[PDB]
Amino acid sequence: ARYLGPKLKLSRREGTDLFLKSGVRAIDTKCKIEQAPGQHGARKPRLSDYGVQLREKQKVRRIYGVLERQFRNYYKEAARLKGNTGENLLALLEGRLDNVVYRMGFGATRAEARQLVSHKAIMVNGRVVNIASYQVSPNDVVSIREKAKKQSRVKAALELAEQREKPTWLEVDAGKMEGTFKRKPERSDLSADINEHLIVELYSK
Amino acid sequence: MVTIRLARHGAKKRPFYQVVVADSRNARNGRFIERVGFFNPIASEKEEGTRLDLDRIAHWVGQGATISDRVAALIKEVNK
Amino acid sequence: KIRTLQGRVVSDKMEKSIVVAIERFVKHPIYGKFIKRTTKLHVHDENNECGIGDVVEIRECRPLSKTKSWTLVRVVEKAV
Amino acid sequence: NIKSAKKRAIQSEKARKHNASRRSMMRTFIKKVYAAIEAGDKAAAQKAFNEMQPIVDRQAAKGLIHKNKAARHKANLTAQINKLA
RNA sequence: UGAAGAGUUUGAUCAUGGCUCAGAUUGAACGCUGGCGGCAGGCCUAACACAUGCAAGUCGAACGGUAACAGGAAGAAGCUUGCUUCUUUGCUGACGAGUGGCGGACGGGUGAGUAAUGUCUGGGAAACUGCCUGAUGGAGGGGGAUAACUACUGGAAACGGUAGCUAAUACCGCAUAACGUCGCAAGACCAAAGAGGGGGACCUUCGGGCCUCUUGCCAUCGGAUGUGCCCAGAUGGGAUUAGCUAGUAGGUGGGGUAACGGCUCACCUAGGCGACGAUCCCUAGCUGGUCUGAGAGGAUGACCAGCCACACUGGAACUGAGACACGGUCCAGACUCCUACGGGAGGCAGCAGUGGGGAAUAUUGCACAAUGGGCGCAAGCCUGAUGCAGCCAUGCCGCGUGUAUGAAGAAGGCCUUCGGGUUGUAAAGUACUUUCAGCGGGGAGGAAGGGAGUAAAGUUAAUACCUUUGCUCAUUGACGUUACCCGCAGAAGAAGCACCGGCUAACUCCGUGCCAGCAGCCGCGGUAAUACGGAGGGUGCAAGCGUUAAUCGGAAUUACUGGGCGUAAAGCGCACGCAGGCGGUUUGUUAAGUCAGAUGUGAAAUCCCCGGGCUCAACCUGGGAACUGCAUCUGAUACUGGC
Repeated sequence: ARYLGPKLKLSRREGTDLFLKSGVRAIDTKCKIEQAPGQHGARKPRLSDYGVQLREKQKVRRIYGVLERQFRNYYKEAARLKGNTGENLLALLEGRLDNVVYRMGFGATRAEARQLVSHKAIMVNGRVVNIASYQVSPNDVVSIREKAKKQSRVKAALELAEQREKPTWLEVDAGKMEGTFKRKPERSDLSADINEHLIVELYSK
Repeated sequence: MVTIRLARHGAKKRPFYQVVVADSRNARNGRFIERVGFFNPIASEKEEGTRLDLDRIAHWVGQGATISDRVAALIKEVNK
Repeated sequence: KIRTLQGRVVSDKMEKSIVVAIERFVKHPIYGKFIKRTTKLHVHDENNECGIGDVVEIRECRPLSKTKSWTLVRVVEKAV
Repeated sequence: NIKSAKKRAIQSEKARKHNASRRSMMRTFIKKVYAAIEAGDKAAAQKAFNEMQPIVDRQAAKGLIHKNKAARHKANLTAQINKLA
C-alpha cells in the first residue's frame, strides 16, 4: 500500500524539510509562499509525550518512504554488532538501494529515484534489481540499465548532482551513470536534524 | 543395511543434501547414525561449498557400510 | 564400579527376604531444603544374621524374581 | 477384502496345518521318551532318545524350534535317560 | 546473548488492596473489503456413516505356458506372384493369467485411550534378526506333487469341490558335512539350487571338455543397525477421593518361552501397601519442540522430527527376519448391504467426493516427466508415495496500483460574519517512464542418471556385466500460456478498514434527543454527547482491517530471583509432644555430599550469537554457543554425613 499524503504540508507540520518539492529551487518554488501562521499558531495545542514519540516515528519512516515492518526490522538489526539502536537505524535506512540511487544523484526526489528501482531501470553487480529494500554490499557497483541510460531527466539530475556534496561512503561518474558503493553509511559523514535521544524509546514496548 | 546416503533437505527448487550414515529399514527420513558432511548442487561462491571427511568415509567403509551412487558422485565432486 | 547402598531393615516377617529402606538425603532442586525421600526394596538374604532395625549394606545385581534386583552384602552397625 | 491379499491367507493357513503337523510329529517322539521314563526298563528311554534326535534336528533345519528349543530337546532329559541305561 | 510503563478508591493526600490498557500466538470463525508470487497450513467436530472410483504391485536372469506385439515360419487365405493385415504356430525377443519369491511391519492415517514402570534424561546384563558385514565349512540320488489346463460338479450368490495331465530357486524320504550334538571312544545324525552373460588358444559323434564373471542355495556363530529384559532420576492436580490388596507379600517346584521373570499350574510360609498420598476421579499422548517473558516462569505439544497407543466391540491363534498383523485369518455382539430363502457378504481413524454433524477445513484434480520405496543385478513396470496445479487472505515475506511539473489557487464540497481556512499541486493543462498486468514473439532451469560409440595392458582372461578423469550423440516435462527477456500501445486495468472528548495520536460541523445507540474505566445521551448516526477534513494500519473464542506479556497479586499475619487478607487461647527438621569444641579416619581435572552423553530441525545463496526477504544453509544435568574415571580434604 502507498501513503499518498501531501508532500510539503508535512514538512511544515513538524517544522522540518523532507526533501519533498524543495530539493532544487530557491525562487519560483511553489511552496505556498512559506505560509505564515495566520490565526492558526495561536490555536495550536501542546503535543503529548506518546504523540512526540509518534511524530518522530512517522517522520523518520516517511523521509525514506519505507514500510513499518521493514523500519522495525532495521530496529532489530541496529541492536546487534555494538551498532546502537539510536545510530545504525539511520544508516540502515540510508543504505537501501532506493536511497543509494538517490545519493548517486540519478533522481531529484526519493520517489524519482525509487521509480528507477521499481521500473527495473537499475542494476547492481550488472544484475537487474527491482527490490527497493535491498541492502547494497561494500565495494559493489551500482549502474543505470542499458535500456534506461539515455534518459535526459537522469542527465539533468546529474547536471544538478555535480553541484552537490557526495557521501564519503560512495562515488559516481556522471558519464557512465555508474558508481562504487565503497562502505555502509558512516557517522563521520552521516548526520540528521532528528531527535536521536528519542528514537531509542520506540518499540520498548 | 547400514548405508552412506544423501538425506533430502533444502526444501523446494534448490535442494541441499546432508550426507549421512543410516539404516535402510522402515522410514525414509528415519533416525540417522552419523553425519559426514554437506553437499550443495548450487553455486555458493566458496571453495568449501561442499565439505566431506574422506578419511571418515574410509572409516565407515571400515565398518562394511554400503555406498550409494549419488555419494560416489559427491566423492567425485570433491575431486576424490 | 558397581552401585552399593547403606540402609536399614524395616521388616523381617518372611524367611529368605528382608524389606530394606534406603534414602536420598539431598536438597530439593527448586527449594534448597533437605528431603530424606525413603524408598523400599525387597532384598534377598538366605543367611539370617540380620533382622529388623539392623543397618545393612546392599548391592545392585541381576533380577531374581518379579521387581527384585538387590541383594545383601553385610551388617554395618552389628548391634547384635 | 480390498487389497487382493487372498493368496497369502491360504499359504498361511496351509502353513498353519503343516507347522502344527511338524510339531505333532516331533512331540509324539518326545511323548514316547517321557513314557519310557514311566516304563522303568533297561535302557528303554536312552533307546527312545537315540531315535528322537534326528526328528528334532530335522524340525530345526528350516526354523520352527531352532532358537533354543532344539538345544533343550537335545539336553533337558539327557541325565534321566542315563539312569536306567 | 538480559530487566516498565500508564488508567483507576477522595472533598484531599498517603498507605494497604483488587481491577484495567498498549503486545502476541491460532488448523481459528464472522463481516466489510481483496492486486501478483513463492513457502507453509487446510474435517480438531460425529471413535457417527457410505453409493462410486483410486490408492500396490512385480520378476520369464526360478518356469509348466502363450492371452498379445515385433521378427521368422506355416496356413485358413489374401491376393496386387512377392510379399502380407490375417491367426495360428512358443521358435527368438518378449509377456497377459497361473506356479514360484519378494513387497505390503514401506507408503501413510487417527490422537479415542494413556498422568502411563508408556514417554523423556542417563545407566545394567542375560538373548533374538532378513538384506548387510566377518569367520569357518557343503552342493549326491530318488519319490512324485501341484495350480494352470482338461472333463465333470455343489450353489441364488459369495465361495469351492471330484478326477487326471505338468515344471522349478514349490514338496518330501534316503545320502553327505563341523563350526554343532549324542556316545568317557570306536561312531552317528540334520541341510541344499543354482541361474544367466562371454570365450582366447587347443581337442571334439562340434554334443561336450576347458577358461571365466556377475549374482544365488545350504551349514553355525560373531559385528553394525534393529528388537526384547532390569533400574535410578524426571512427569498435572484433588483427600469436601482414606483406606487398599490378598495372584497378594516372601519362597519352592513342575510346564512353556529367545534370554530374564509368577508368563502359567500346584503348593509352603504370612504377609504386602498408604503418610514422600496407596485406593478413586477429572484432564491430557510424551519428548525435540510451538508460542511467549530479561529471566525464574506461563500457555501449548496440530503440521515437521524422536517414541507410543489405536484403527466397529471383545477374545484368539497362525503366517514372516520382523506382525499382541488397521486394507490378513477365525468367532460371537452391534450396525449394514445383498438373497433365487438354500444362505452369504462387509469395515472411509489410506486419497478424493457424499450423507449425517459443526463456528469450520479443498478436487468424486494433473502427471510419473525428477526423488525414495517395491519387483527386477539392469533394461521395463507400479506408486492421490513423490512431483505439482485447482479451491481457501489461514499464516509468513517481498512486491505492483508511475515520476515530475502545473494557480491568490479554477469546477465541485466542507469549515467560515465571510477575515479567510481546507480539500490542493490535488484536478484540468504539460512533461515523462513504463515495472506488474493483457496480448503476440523468443524462451532457460528443474533432464540428471542411464544408454550408444571412443579410450583404458581397467579388475577378471584388454573391450560380457561392472568401473573410469574425459570426449562425442540420440533422449526424457505434470507443473506450462514456467522463469527470464523482447515487442505494442497507453498511466493505461489494480484499495479498503476502523478510529479521531481523557487514558489515546487525529478536529471539527451536522443529525439523535435519557430515546435510540455506545462502554474497558469514565460514564455519555432528557434536542451544542465533536462519547450514539452522518458529512468534510484528518490519524493509523493496509490486502487487509475490525469482531469473537482460547491462552499468554503487562502482574513483584503466590513470593528463591522478588510479599503479608497489632491497627489495612492472617501467629493457630495455652502448654505438652509422637512422626519430621536444627544443634558448641578438638585430634584423627573413610571420601558419600563437596571442590578440581578429564572423557562420554546432550539427534536433525529450532533458537541465540557470527556468516553465506538466486536481485532481496520468505525460504535454505555453514560457523560459534548452550543443553545448568546425567554416567564414569583420577586427584584435593576444609566442613557436614558415616566411623
